[PDB]
Amino acid sequence: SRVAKNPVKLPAGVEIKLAGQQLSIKGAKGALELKVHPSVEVIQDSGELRFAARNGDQQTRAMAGTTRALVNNMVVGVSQGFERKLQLVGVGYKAQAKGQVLSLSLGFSHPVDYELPAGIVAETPSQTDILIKGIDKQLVGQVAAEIRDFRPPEPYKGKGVRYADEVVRRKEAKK
Amino acid sequence: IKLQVKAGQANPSPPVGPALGQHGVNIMEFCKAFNAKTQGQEPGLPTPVIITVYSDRSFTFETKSTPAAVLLKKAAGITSGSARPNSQKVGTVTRAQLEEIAKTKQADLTAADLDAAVRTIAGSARSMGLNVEG
Amino acid sequence: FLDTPGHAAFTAMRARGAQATDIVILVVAADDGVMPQTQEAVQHAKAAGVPIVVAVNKIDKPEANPDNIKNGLAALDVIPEEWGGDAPFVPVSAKLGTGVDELLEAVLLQAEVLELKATPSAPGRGVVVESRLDKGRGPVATVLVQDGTLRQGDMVLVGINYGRVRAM
Amino acid sequence: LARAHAGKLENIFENMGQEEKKTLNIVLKADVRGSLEALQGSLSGLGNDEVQVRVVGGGVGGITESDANLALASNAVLFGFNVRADAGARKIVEAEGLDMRYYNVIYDIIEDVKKALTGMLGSDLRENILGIAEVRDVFRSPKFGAIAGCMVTEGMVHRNRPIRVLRDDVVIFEGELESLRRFKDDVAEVRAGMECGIGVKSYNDVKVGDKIEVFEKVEVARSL
Amino acid sequence: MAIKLEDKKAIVAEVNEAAKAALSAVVADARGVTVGAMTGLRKEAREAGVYVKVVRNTLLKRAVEGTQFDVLNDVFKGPTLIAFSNEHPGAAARIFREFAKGQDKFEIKAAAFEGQFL
Amino acid sequence: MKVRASVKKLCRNCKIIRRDGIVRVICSAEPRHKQRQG
Amino acid sequence: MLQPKRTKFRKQMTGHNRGLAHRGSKVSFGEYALKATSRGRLTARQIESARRALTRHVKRGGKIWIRVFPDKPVTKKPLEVRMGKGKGGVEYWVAQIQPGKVLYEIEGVSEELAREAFALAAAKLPLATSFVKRTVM
RNA sequence: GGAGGUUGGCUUAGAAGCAGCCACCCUUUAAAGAAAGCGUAAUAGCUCACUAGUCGAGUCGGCCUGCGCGGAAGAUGUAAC
RNA sequence: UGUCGGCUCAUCACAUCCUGGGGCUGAAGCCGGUCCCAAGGGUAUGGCUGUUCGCCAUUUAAAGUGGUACGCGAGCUGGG
Ligand SMILES: *C(=O)[C@H](CCSC)NC=O
Ligand SMILES: [Mg+2]
Ligand SMILES: [Mg+2]
Ligand SMILES: [Mg+2]
Ligand SMILES: [Mg+2]
Ligand SMILES: [Mg+2]
Ligand SMILES: [Mg+2]
Ligand SMILES: [Mg+2]
Ligand SMILES: [Mg+2]
Ligand SMILES: [Mg+2]
Ligand SMILES: [Mg+2]
Ligand SMILES: [Mg+2]
Ligand SMILES: [Mg+2]
Ligand SMILES: [Mg+2]
Ligand SMILES: [Mg+2]
Ligand SMILES: [Mg+2]
Ligand SMILES: [Mg+2]
Ligand SMILES: [Mg+2]
Ligand SMILES: [Mg+2]
Ligand SMILES: [Mg+2]
Ligand SMILES: [Mg+2]
Ligand SMILES: [Mg+2]
Ligand SMILES: [Mg+2]
Ligand SMILES: [Mg+2]
Ligand SMILES: [Mg+2]
Ligand SMILES: [Mg+2]
Ligand SMILES: [Mg+2]
Ligand SMILES: [Mg+2]
Ligand SMILES: [Mg+2]
Ligand SMILES: [Mg+2]
Ligand SMILES: [Mg+2]
Ligand SMILES: [Mg+2]
Ligand SMILES: [Mg+2]
Ligand SMILES: [Mg+2]
Ligand SMILES: [Mg+2]
Ligand SMILES: [Mg+2]
Ligand SMILES: [Mg+2]
Ligand SMILES: [Zn+2]
Repeated sequence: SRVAKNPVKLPAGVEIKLAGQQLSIKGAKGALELKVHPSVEVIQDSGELRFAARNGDQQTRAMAGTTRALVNNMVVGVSQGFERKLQLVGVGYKAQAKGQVLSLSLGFSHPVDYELPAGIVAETPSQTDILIKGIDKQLVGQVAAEIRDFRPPEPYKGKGVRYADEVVRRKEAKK
Repeated sequence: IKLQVKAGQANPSPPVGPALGQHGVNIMEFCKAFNAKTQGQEPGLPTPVIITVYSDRSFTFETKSTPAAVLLKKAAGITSGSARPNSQKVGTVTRAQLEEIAKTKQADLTAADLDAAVRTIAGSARSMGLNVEG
Repeated sequence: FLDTPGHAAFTAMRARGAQATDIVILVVAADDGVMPQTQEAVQHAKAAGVPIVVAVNKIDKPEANPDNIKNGLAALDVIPEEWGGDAPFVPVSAKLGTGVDELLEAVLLQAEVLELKATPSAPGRGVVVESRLDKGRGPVATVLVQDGTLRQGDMVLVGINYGRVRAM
Repeated sequence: LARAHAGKLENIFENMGQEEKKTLNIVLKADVRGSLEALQGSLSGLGNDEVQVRVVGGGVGGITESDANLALASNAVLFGFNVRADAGARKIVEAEGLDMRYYNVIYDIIEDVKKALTGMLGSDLRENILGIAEVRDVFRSPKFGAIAGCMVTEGMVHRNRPIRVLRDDVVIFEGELESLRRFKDDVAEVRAGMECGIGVKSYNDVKVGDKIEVFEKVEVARSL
Repeated sequence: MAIKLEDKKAIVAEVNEAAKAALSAVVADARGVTVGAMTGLRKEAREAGVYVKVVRNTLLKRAVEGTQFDVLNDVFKGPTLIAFSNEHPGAAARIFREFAKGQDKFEIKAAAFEGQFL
Repeated sequence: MKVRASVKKLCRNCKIIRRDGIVRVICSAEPRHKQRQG
Repeated sequence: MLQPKRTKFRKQMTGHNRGLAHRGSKVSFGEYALKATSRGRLTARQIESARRALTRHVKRGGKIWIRVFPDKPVTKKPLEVRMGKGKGGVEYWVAQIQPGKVLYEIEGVSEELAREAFALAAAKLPLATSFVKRTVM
C-alpha cells in the first residue's frame, strides 16, 4: 500500500473540513469540492493528511489507496487547476467557443454545438486547439472524452479530434 | 538551415531556393557567397553551408568541411556509388588516399590520434560499395 | 486561346499544344497544390522553351493558402515573380471573376518577345489543330494559321492530302 | 508497310520465345484523330501476361459496311466513340450477332475493355477430396471386367466423379466411376463405413490393398 | 546492463589504479548543456587530458580506498565529475573555471591538491 | 476482437485483464491482439 | 504405421484396462521423458502424429525413443449391419496405457528444448501427460 | 543527456534515422540504434532504446493443494433446487 | 395410431438471409471478408418434372436454417 501510506502534502492556502465520513476542501481560485468516505478508512488530521485502513480485508487495502488519490486530486484541483489539451487535424476542421457553447465543424452537413456544463469552461486559443479548464479531474476528463468522440482519429490520414498527448497509429493502402 | 551548395549558385537558383521551408530572404544579397568563398577545390565540389535568419534578414555564412562523399567518388573513380554495398565493389581505395583527405577534414571527427581517424572513413567507404585496403 | 484536356491519356495532345502556344498559362488549384499533371505540364512547357504564367485558382474557398504552391513550384524550378523573379504569379477565382483582369494584364504584358508575325501578305502557312470527316461536306480541317494570309480559292498542301479550299 | 513488317518480325520472335497469347480484337471508330490516337495509346496497357487487346482497324467517321464486315471477319468488337452507324452497317449488325457499343467518354471504353479482358481466363483446376475407399476381395461382371469389392474409409463416394487409383502411393489410373453398387441396388452415393462394389470399364487391374481416391475440381479462376 | 559481477569490480579496480595519479582532482556536477559541451571539455584530452570522466557516486566511495584522495568521499553526492589530473597539479580546476565562465552548467565540488578538505 | 476459448499473450505489450468476470487481452501496440473469453 | 509384422491370431477380446504401470515407468534410455498420468489407449495414428510433431521441433541432433507399441487389434462393424452374424473385421491397432507409463524419451538437447517439444507432442494425445527427468533410483 | 564522420550509397522534383532497396562501420563517452514511433512536400521539431542522478525495501517466478470462473446454442411456458 | 407431394391455416427456436448496433481487416473511397450483440417486422413469380429437391428465366433489401406424428385428409386434393 505505497500510495495509501504517502501523506498528501497540501499547499499553503487550503482549508480542511472533516465531519467524520464527510469531507470538504476549500481553496482559493476554485472551491466547493466535497466527497463522502466509505466506512473502512480513517483520516487522521494534522498539518498534513494521512490515510489508514480499519479492517485487514483485501477490498479495504485496495480502497485505502483510492481514497488517498481522490483527496490528492481535490487538493491539487483547488490550488492548481486541471486542463486537458485537444487538437483538431484535417481540412476545414475548426472550433470556436462562444461563452458556454463550443461550436465544432468536423466535416458533417450540420455544425455541432456542444454545451459546456457548469463548472468547467473551455477556451479556444486558435481554430485547432481546445483547452478544457476545470478544478476536478473526472468532469474535465469526461467532457474532453465526449468532444473527442464526435470525430475520433482515422489511421489512413490521421484526421479528427485527438488528445494532445496521444499517439495515433498510421497505415497506408496496400500497393 | 543546412543546405549543400554546389560550386556556385549566384545566378542560378534551381537548388538554392532559400525561401521554401525557411523564412524567405534576399536572394541577390545571399547568392554572392560563391564569390567570397570561391569554392576552393575546382568548380565541382559541393560544399556544406549553414545560414541564420538572425533578427529580420541578416545573413551569415559558416561553410563546413567538404562532404566525404565527393572525395570518395570524384577522387578515386566513378562519381556514383554502388547500389549494393559490401556485395559488389565500386572502386579500390588505398590507405594514403583516405589519409590524404583525413588531414583536410580536420573539423570535428573527435579523433585524438590519426590511428583512429582513418577508421571513421573506412566504415564510410564500405557503405558506398567501394573496397578499402591498407 | 488553346484549351487542352487534363487527363493522362492525352499527353501527346498536350505536346501538340506546346509547339504552338508561345505562352503557357498553368492553372493550379489553391487547395489541391501541385499534382502529377501540372508537373507534366511544366515539363512540356520547358521542352517547348516557352514562358510560363500561372493562375492559382479556387482562391474563393475558405481553405485557400496559396503559399505551399509557391514552394512546390519552386522545387520544379518555376521561380515566382517575387524572391528572384522569373515568372509572375496571380491569384484568380474563375467563377467569381476576381484577379482575372490582373491575369490578363500579366499575360499580355509578355510583349518582351515582340510577337513579330512577318508580313500578313506572305503565302499562308499554318498547322492543323484537329481534323474530322463530315457526312455532308467531306474532310474538315481545323487549322491555326501561323503566318501569311489564307484566302478562299487557294491551293493548299497539308500533310499528304493537298487540294484547294471550297470553303473556309 | 515497313513498320508493319518490322512489328510483325518482333512480335513473332517474342511470341515464339514465350508461347501464345489470347487476343481481343476490336474495330475502333472515332470522331477526331486526336481522340482516336488517345484511345489507341490508352488501350495498349490493359493486357496481361496471357491475354492482350489488339485494334485491328481504326478510322475517323461513322461506322460503315466495310468496318462492320471487317469485324465480322475477325470476331471483333465494334466500338464507336462519338459516332453512329449508318443504315447499311445497321443492317449488317442486325443480320449477324455482332455487338456494337456507343460511347462518349473514353473511360467507359476502358472499363468495358477491362471487363471483356477479365473474361478470358479460367484456371484453378485444383482438386478437393470427397472420399477414399480400400479394396478387399475381387469380383467379375459381364460388362465391367474387374469389380472391386471395397470399403469406404473416409468421406463419401459418388457415382460419377473423377477418380484416382494408387497403390504404394503411386497413381496407376485416373478415370471416373461408372458402376456403383450395394449388393444389387445401383446406388448413387456411399458414405464412409459402408461396403460397396466399384466398377470401371478401363481400370481392369484390381488387387486387394489398392487405394481408390475420389475428388472434385473447383475453378476459382484468376484475375489480371 | 550494469551487473555486480564485473561492472562494479572492473570500474573499482581501474579507479584504484587511477588514484595513484597526481594528487589534484576536480569534481563537479554536469546537469546542463548538451554532450557537445561535454565533448568540448573532452577536447582537453588532446591538450591536457586529466581524467575527463564521470562515474557512479555509489561506486566512488568504494573506489579511492588507498587513502590518497579520501576527502572526496564526503563531497561525492548526486552527480560527480571526477577529473583527477596526471601532471602539473591544477589545470583541471583552472580549465573548468574557464569552461564554466562561458557556460551555465558545472558546479565544481572540490579539489584535491594534496590533503585538503575542499 | 477475437473470441476464443484459449486466450493468451501474443507479444510483450499484451496484458491479461479480468473485466466484470471475463478474461481479456488488451494490447497497447497491435490492435489484432485483442481477445475475449477463456 | 506401427503394427506387428505377423500375429498368431487375427482378433482379440476387448478385455479391461486396470492397474498402474509399475513396469515401464522409468527413464531407461534418455534424459527426459513424456509420461502418462491417466489411463486410456493410443491408436497408432496419434503415436505417429505425435512423433512427427516432436522430431520436427528439434531438427538438430538428439536421439528419440518410442516406448509404446500398438499390438492390440480392434474390430468395427460396418454401417447398416445388424447385430450378430460374426465378429467384425480389424480396422486399426491400439496400445493399452496405464497411469505412470513412459511414452517418449529424448537426449542430446537442453531441458528447455525437450520441454517445448514434448508440449507439442502432448497436444496430439487423448490423455494427460507429464514431463520427468532421469534419476538413479 | 539522448551526439560527430553523416543528407551512408542507390533511386527520386526532392528521400536529410523514419516513400522503397542494399549495407548497418567508426569516433569522444556514462549513453545514444546508419533508429522502434509521431510529425515535414522534403527540412525543422516533440519521443523511445541506452546511460547518470534522486528515491529507500522489498521484488520476480515456479511447484503441490481446497473451493470457485470461462469453454456452455433449441424448438407450447419460467422449465437443469 | 391413414405414410409422399400440393392447397388452406399456422406456432416456436436461433446455429440471422434483409433491415438495426459494433471489433478486426492484407479496411483509401464505393463495395467486401470475418467475428460479437440482436428474433421487432419482413423474407419472389414461372418453365420442366407426381415430385420435396434440383437446374434454368426474370426479379427483390432479402428470396434464412430447423422443431411441431419428416405440423395440418372426423380441413380439401389424389399426380406418386
Ligand atoms: C458386394 O456384395 C459388396 C462387397 C463388399 S467387400 C466383399 N458388399 C455390399 O455391397
Ligand atoms: Mg480532389
Ligand atoms: Mg458493462
Ligand atoms: Mg467384451
Ligand atoms: Mg504387467
Ligand atoms: Mg489453486
Ligand atoms: Mg463450469
Ligand atoms: Mg435447454
Ligand atoms: Mg421460451
Ligand atoms: Mg386417430
Ligand atoms: Mg398458404
Ligand atoms: Mg418455446
Ligand atoms: Mg446469437
Ligand atoms: Mg458461423
Ligand atoms: Mg442475418
Ligand atoms: Mg445485420
Ligand atoms: Mg463488420
Ligand atoms: Mg429476427
Ligand atoms: Mg422472424
Ligand atoms: Mg416473434
Ligand atoms: Mg421476444
Ligand atoms: Mg419496442
Ligand atoms: Mg412460382
Ligand atoms: Mg418456384
Ligand atoms: Mg407436371
Ligand atoms: Mg416453419
Ligand atoms: Mg423435436
Ligand atoms: Mg424430424
Ligand atoms: Mg406429415
Ligand atoms: Mg415442415
Ligand atoms: Mg382430403
Ligand atoms: Mg394429404
Ligand atoms: Mg373428406
Ligand atoms: Mg381426428
Ligand atoms: Mg370433412
Ligand atoms: Mg392414381
Ligand atoms: Mg385420377
Ligand atoms: Zn500484443
